[PDB]
Amino acid sequence: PVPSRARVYTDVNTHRPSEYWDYESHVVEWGNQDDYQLVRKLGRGKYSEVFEAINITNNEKVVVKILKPVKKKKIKREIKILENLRGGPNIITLADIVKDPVSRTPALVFEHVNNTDFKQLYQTLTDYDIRFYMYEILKALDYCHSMGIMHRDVKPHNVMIDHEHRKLRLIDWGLAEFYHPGQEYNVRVASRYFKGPELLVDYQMYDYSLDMWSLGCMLASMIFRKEPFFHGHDNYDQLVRIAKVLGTEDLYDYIDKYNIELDPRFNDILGRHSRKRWERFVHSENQHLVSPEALDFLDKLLRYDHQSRLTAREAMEHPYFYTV
Amino acid sequence: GPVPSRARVYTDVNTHRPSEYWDYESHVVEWGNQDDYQLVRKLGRGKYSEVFEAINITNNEKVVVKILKPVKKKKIKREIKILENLRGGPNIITLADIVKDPVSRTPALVFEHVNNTDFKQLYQTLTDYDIRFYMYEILKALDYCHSMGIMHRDVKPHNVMIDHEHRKLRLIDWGLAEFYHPGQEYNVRVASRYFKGPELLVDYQMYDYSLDMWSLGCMLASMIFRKEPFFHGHDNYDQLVRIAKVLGTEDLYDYIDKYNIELDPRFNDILGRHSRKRWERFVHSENQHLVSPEALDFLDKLLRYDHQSRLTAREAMEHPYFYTV
Ligand SMILES: O=P(O)(O)O[C@H]1[C@H](OP(=O)(O)O)[C@@H](OP(=O)(O)O)[C@H](OP(=O)(O)O)[C@@H](OP(=O)(O)O)[C@H]1OP(=O)(O)O
Ligand SMILES: Nc1ncnc2c1ncn2[C@@H]1O[C@H](COP(=O)(O)OP(=O)(O)O)[C@@H](O)[C@H]1O
Ligand SMILES: Nc1ncnc2c1ncn2[C@@H]1O[C@H](COP(=O)(O)OP(=O)(O)O)[C@@H](O)[C@H]1O
Ligand SMILES: CCc1ccccc1-c1ccc(CN)cc1Cl
Ligand SMILES: CCc1ccccc1-c1ccc(CN)cc1Cl
Ligand SMILES: CCc1ccccc1-c1ccc(CN)cc1Cl
Ligand SMILES: [Mg+2]
Ligand SMILES: [Mg+2]
Ligand SMILES: [Mg+2]
Ligand SMILES: [Mg+2]
Ligand SMILES: [Mg+2]
Repeated sequence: PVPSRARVYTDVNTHRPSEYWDYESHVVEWGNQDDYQLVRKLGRGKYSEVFEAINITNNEKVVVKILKPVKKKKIKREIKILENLRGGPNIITLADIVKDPVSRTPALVFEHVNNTDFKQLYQTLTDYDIRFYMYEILKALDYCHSMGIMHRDVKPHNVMIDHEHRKLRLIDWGLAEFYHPGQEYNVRVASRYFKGPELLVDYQMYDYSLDMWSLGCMLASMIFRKEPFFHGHDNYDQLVRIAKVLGTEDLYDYIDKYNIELDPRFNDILGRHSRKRWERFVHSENQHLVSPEALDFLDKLLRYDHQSRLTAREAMEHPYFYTV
Repeated sequence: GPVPSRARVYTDVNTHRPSEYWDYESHVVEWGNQDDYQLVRKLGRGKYSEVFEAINITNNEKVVVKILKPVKKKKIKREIKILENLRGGPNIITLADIVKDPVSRTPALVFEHVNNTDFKQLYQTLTDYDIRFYMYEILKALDYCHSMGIMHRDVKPHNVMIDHEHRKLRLIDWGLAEFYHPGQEYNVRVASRYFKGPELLVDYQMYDYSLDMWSLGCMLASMIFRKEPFFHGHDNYDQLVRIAKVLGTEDLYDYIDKYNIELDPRFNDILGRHSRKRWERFVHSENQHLVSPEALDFLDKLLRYDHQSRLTAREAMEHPYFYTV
């Protein structure tokens, strides 16, 4: 395959000392759990059990993410990344790192966000509200990309939003990685519906632009009221769902440009598809959330060619956000 | 008999935890593979061990192998359990592995390597700021082990590794450390002579975490006054007389009366009568750059006969001596 590198913040980690990005060598100092009293279960994801808790030393409400048995390397990476980004705009704040004394179980302690329900937001959000939130996510992405980090798991479940206080926080940094120009990354990241074409065709030299694809999938689902937008039933099918909208001509153009070897499992399922106009997804139930600016912005994020997508900074300058 | 005492902080942490946490006799130790380690050179040799620098040949990383001398199996299990409980704590040495010699069956503890700066070479280069910085790093380790229900009981410069170039500090040698259980009577034959608190020297067995705060005070006094050790006893009885020559005998009798302590008759002819000395009397031209009103006030609050009257590690961290760190 042909090499590629990010168009923005390409060398931010190259110019920083090993202490910044070498998470394997990072020294983690675990706090005592006793400061925290667990209140109730909040969530339960792929590699954790999340609890609402009270820090009994200051009466402050927190969230305790009890980590499931995984590679110690992965826990160190999530901790190092959270420490590097701590205080960044709309980045969840890691407050403490604790281990259960008796069971020796790692747990991350975060600021509590009173998260408004996904299906609840889906119905009440206005055209201005969507623009405002997208802009808040873009602030978090431009910041972590500027700090030489790719989230690699951008999706609605990893975006906490307190509507009453208009607060948004990008969470779940467990799949996040440091960007190094020319590095070949694992493509088994992100959640199926939000996976970039680069991941599905097994192109390993990807960058921050992967996050911009995932963000495009989120915007399309909100404006069109179709969740998820690209509804694959497996990883191979996921690319077919993408091809049914963007077309197969631009898909072959993409794989030819990067000299990508397409897996033979795509032989009988990909077919031939024309590019669809974004205007075809507009209906009576969603027309109040769609506009020429929204469609133009969406078209600029949902591109096969990861180099052709808007960067988080270019996205912030788009006419879609002039009202925010 | 003697009046009972208990720690003012973290009193009941072990009482509220299951036996698995503090019952080290029942702890199941799993021995690793010795062949992963190749010994490089001798680093140290204490009362209980021969310590070697080693290479972990599976990852080319430097480690330290502490080969343990013939001692009670109970003591080895205790050190292993405490180290496992404290693993990952701030400035606590990390136990990386536990191994056995396949032939002699000698146990050995494998630790993270610290590139320890020579104490004599450190003694002259350290500034007032460096002393405050390293004292704060030791306090982080002590507040942590005390919060985990453990007393270190051997706090001294030789058990504090400092890699000065990286400003890295590790509290090591947990071989004498014990679990704190309120009301328990402990062996007073712990710590090294110069760092032994008055409770140990008057044979008051119901001591706690505050013993570590006295030892820390001895270390601070030796650094800011450039006098090592600060209390230079020639034996355990004389060690108390050295303390009494500084803190005075009036406060010593006040301490033993408060706890109804029976003073051993061997103190009859050696203790004498001594006035309390002002801390300002130990200030000289060679050490005045390391001394300040805040340093003397902090020192005065750690070096108290009454173990309950001493600052806890957490109160020490809030002291005006640490505002610049
Ligand atoms: O090193 P120095 O500054 O000279 O002082 C010390 C100190 O004496 P002072 O406190 O009276 O200055 C020690 O005496 P004590 O503290 O025990 O009373 C003495 O220790 P010894 O009693 O073991 O001699 C030690 O000697 P050394 O450094 O050899 O241990 C001696 O130093 P001098 O050797 O110069 O007297
Ligand atoms: N800071 C937080 N505030 C409120 N709820 C949270 C917070 N962090 C996580 N949660 C909840 O816990 C769930 C799982 O957390 P997450 O970090 O995504 O773990 P996982 O890696 O297992 O997906 C989230 O989807 C959310 O509902
Ligand atoms: N992690 C370490 N890194 C570097 N040197 C060490 C380390 N642990 C011990 N040493 C050296 O070995 C000596 C003896 O170690 P220690 O644990 O204190 O054993 P003992 O109980 O016999 O005193 C120390 O005083 C120090 O010089
Ligand atoms: C549906 C994607 C989206 C696009 C634009 C604005 C908000 C969102 C959004 C909706 C719900 C949730 C639920 N935690 C999270 C988010 Cl980020
Ligand atoms: C004779 C030294 C020793 C004492 C106790 C436990 C283990 C060891 C030990 C033996 C052999 C080797 C070589 N790979 C390495 C080690 Cl560390
Ligand atoms: C002399 C005690 C002290 C007080 C304040 C700061 C540093 C120290 C100190 C000096 C040397 C050594 C040797 N490993 C260790 C330590 Cl901890
Ligand atoms: Mg998640
Ligand atoms: Mg999270
Ligand atoms: Mg020692
Ligand atoms: Mg040790
Ligand atoms: Mg020992």
